Amino acid sequence: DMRPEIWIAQELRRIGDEFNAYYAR
Amino acid sequence: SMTDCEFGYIYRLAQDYLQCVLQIPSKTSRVLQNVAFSVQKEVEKNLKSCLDNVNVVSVDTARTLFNQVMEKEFEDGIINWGRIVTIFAFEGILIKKLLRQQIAPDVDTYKEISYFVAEFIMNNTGEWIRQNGGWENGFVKKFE
Repeated sequence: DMRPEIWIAQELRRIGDEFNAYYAR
Repeated sequence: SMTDCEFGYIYRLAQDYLQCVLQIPSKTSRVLQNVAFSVQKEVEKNLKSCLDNVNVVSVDTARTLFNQVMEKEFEDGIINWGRIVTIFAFEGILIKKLLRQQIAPDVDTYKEISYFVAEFIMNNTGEWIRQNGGWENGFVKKFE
């Protein structure tokens, strides 16, 4: 069946890491 | 303890964010709201297919799903401030799905979502936050 935990976690991890690179100081 | 005061600080951030999401009328908090909102907007569009098929019927089922998502997001052992923003973005998503489908609406008990969010952030990321400048010197200076 659908594993929404995985589908959502994956997107949050991706965007979290992008945003981590886009802001600095 | 110091963890009590740290817990309350994070709980206030999570409460503020939820009040911002629902438009129910501090610096760190305003900065967090601005970045988490744009995280949340992106996430909601990237995940429409998933999320349209997710039922958030109670605070309990919101909690179960929050805990499962948090476990999968952080299982690679990486904490950073960007990922911390996503915890807030995700609670914003849970609060919308909850009251969209909640049959007897109750806004006060959304204290409860903020509480389990603060519990996660504190118990799993709290020591990282301290080793990485705190909210006031780590987070604010980065995202402001």
